[PDB]
Amino acid sequence: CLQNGTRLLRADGSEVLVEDVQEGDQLLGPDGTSRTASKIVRGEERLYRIKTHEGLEDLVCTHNHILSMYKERESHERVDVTVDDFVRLPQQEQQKYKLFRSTDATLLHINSIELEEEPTKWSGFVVDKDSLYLRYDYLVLHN
Ligand SMILES: [Zn+2]
Repeated sequence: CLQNGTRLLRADGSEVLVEDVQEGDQLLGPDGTSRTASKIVRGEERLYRIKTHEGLEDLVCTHNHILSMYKERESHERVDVTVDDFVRLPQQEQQKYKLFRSTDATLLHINSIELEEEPTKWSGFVVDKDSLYLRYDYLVLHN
Protein backbone atom coordinates (compact mmCIF):
# COMPACT_ATOMS: atom_id res chain seq x y z
CA CYS A 1 0.00 0.00 0.00
CA LEU A 2 1.09 3.61 -0.59
CA GLN A 3 1.24 6.77 1.48
CA ASN A 4 -1.73 9.05 0.98
CA GLY A 5 -0.86 11.78 -1.49
CA THR A 6 0.87 9.48 -3.98
CA ARG A 7 -0.01 10.71 -7.47
CA LEU A 8 -1.20 8.02 -9.91
CA LEU A 9 -2.51 8.11 -13.48
CA ARG A 10 -6.07 7.30 -14.41
CA ALA A 11 -6.51 5.29 -17.60
CA ASP A 12 -7.15 8.54 -19.52
CA GLY A 13 -3.83 10.08 -18.39
CA SER A 14 -5.20 12.46 -15.76
CA GLU A 15 -3.86 12.32 -12.21
CA VAL A 16 -5.60 10.84 -9.16
CA LEU A 17 -4.41 10.70 -5.57
CA VAL A 18 -4.09 7.14 -4.31
CA GLU A 19 -6.63 7.84 -1.55
CA ASP A 20 -9.15 9.08 -4.15
CA VAL A 21 -9.13 5.77 -6.05
CA GLN A 22 -12.57 4.19 -5.74
CA GLU A 23 -13.89 0.68 -6.38
CA GLY A 24 -13.91 -0.11 -10.09
CA ASP A 25 -11.69 2.87 -11.02
CA GLN A 26 -9.61 2.58 -14.19
CA LEU A 27 -5.87 3.26 -13.87
CA LEU A 28 -3.06 3.24 -16.44
CA GLY A 29 -0.93 0.13 -16.94
CA PRO A 30 2.71 0.25 -18.05
CA ASP A 31 1.75 -0.91 -21.57
CA GLY A 32 -0.88 1.81 -21.89
CA THR A 33 -3.86 -0.51 -21.37
CA SER A 34 -6.42 -0.17 -18.60
CA ARG A 35 -6.31 -1.61 -15.10
CA THR A 36 -9.21 -1.96 -12.67
CA ALA A 37 -8.75 -1.17 -9.00
CA SER A 38 -10.75 -2.96 -6.32
CA LYS A 39 -10.81 -3.72 -2.58
CA ILE A 40 -9.93 -0.25 -1.30
CA VAL A 41 -8.27 -0.45 2.12
CA ARG A 42 -6.92 2.30 4.37
CA GLY A 43 -4.70 2.41 7.41
CA GLU A 44 -2.08 4.35 9.31
CA GLU A 45 1.40 3.19 10.29
CA ARG A 46 5.11 3.92 10.09
CA LEU A 47 5.98 3.64 6.40
CA TYR A 48 9.23 3.12 4.52
CA ARG A 49 10.62 6.01 2.48
CA ILE A 50 12.59 5.06 -0.64
CA LYS A 51 14.83 7.72 -2.18
CA THR A 52 16.55 7.32 -5.55
CA HIS A 53 19.79 8.84 -6.81
CA GLU A 54 17.77 10.30 -9.69
CA GLY A 55 15.72 13.44 -9.07
CA LEU A 56 12.26 11.85 -8.87
CA GLU A 57 9.76 11.88 -6.02
CA ASP A 58 10.41 9.58 -3.07
CA LEU A 59 8.23 6.47 -2.89
CA VAL A 60 6.60 5.95 0.52
CA CYS A 61 4.88 2.61 1.14
CA THR A 62 4.06 0.02 3.78
CA HIS A 63 6.50 -2.69 4.86
CA ASN A 64 4.52 -5.37 3.02
CA HIS A 65 4.27 -3.45 -0.25
CA ILE A 66 5.57 -5.27 -3.33
CA LEU A 67 8.21 -3.44 -5.36
CA SER A 68 8.47 -4.38 -9.04
CA MET A 69 12.13 -4.17 -9.98
CA TYR A 70 14.80 -5.21 -12.44
CA LYS A 71 17.68 -7.19 -10.96
CA GLU A 72 21.09 -7.26 -12.63
CA ARG A 73 22.10 -10.46 -14.47
CA GLU A 74 19.30 -9.09 -21.34
CA SER A 75 21.32 -7.65 -18.46
CA HIS A 76 18.38 -7.55 -16.01
CA GLU A 77 15.44 -9.74 -15.02
CA ARG A 78 12.03 -8.76 -13.67
CA VAL A 79 11.58 -9.49 -9.95
CA ASP A 80 8.88 -8.66 -7.41
CA VAL A 81 10.00 -8.26 -3.80
CA THR A 82 8.29 -6.96 -0.70
CA VAL A 83 9.77 -3.99 1.12
CA ASP A 84 10.45 -6.23 4.13
CA ASP A 85 12.47 -8.74 2.10
CA PHE A 86 14.33 -6.01 0.22
CA VAL A 87 15.15 -4.02 3.36
CA ARG A 88 16.72 -7.10 4.97
CA LEU A 89 19.03 -7.88 2.02
CA PRO A 90 22.71 -6.93 2.31
CA GLN A 91 23.41 -3.65 0.51
CA GLN A 92 25.66 -5.50 -1.95
CA GLU A 93 22.63 -7.52 -3.04
CA GLN A 94 20.54 -4.34 -2.95
CA GLN A 95 22.72 -2.90 -5.82
CA LYS A 96 21.26 -5.14 -8.34
CA TYR A 97 17.62 -4.19 -7.94
CA LYS A 98 16.44 -1.04 -9.68
CA LEU A 99 13.05 0.54 -9.85
CA PHE A 100 11.85 1.34 -13.34
CA ARG A 101 9.68 3.65 -15.43
CA SER A 102 7.62 2.57 -18.43
CA THR A 103 9.73 2.98 -21.57
CA ASP A 104 8.29 6.12 -23.27
CA ALA A 105 17.66 5.52 -18.88
CA THR A 106 14.40 4.15 -17.47
CA LEU A 107 16.09 2.34 -14.55
CA LEU A 108 16.17 4.09 -11.18
CA HIS A 109 18.85 3.50 -8.56
CA ILE A 110 17.79 3.38 -4.93
CA ASN A 111 19.96 5.56 -2.71
CA SER A 112 18.25 4.86 0.60
CA ILE A 113 15.33 3.02 2.14
CA GLU A 114 14.40 3.88 5.71
CA LEU A 115 11.59 3.29 8.18
CA GLU A 116 9.94 6.59 9.10
CA GLU A 117 9.79 7.79 12.71
CA GLU A 118 6.04 8.53 12.82
CA PRO A 119 2.97 6.83 11.33
CA THR A 120 1.18 8.28 8.33
CA LYS A 121 -2.01 7.34 6.49
CA TRP A 122 -1.91 4.94 3.56
CA SER A 123 -4.32 3.58 0.96
CA GLY A 124 -4.12 0.29 -0.92
CA PHE A 125 -6.06 -1.77 -3.42
CA VAL A 126 -5.71 -4.66 -5.82
CA VAL A 127 -5.25 -4.25 -9.57
CA ASP A 128 -6.12 -6.83 -12.23
CA LYS A 129 -4.06 -8.08 -15.22
CA ASP A 130 -0.33 -7.99 -14.32
CA SER A 131 -1.04 -6.03 -11.08
CA LEU A 132 1.06 -3.13 -12.43
CA TYR A 133 0.04 0.53 -12.72
CA LEU A 134 1.74 3.89 -13.25
CA ARG A 135 2.74 6.70 -10.95
CA TYR A 136 2.24 10.19 -12.37
CA ASP A 137 5.91 10.20 -13.49
CA TYR A 138 5.56 6.72 -15.10
CA LEU A 139 7.29 4.86 -12.26
CA VAL A 140 5.93 1.30 -12.44
CA LEU A 141 4.11 0.27 -9.25
CA HIS A 142 2.71 -3.07 -8.05
CA ASN A 143 -0.37 -3.74 -5.90
ZN1 LIG B 1 -1.46 -1.28 -3.36
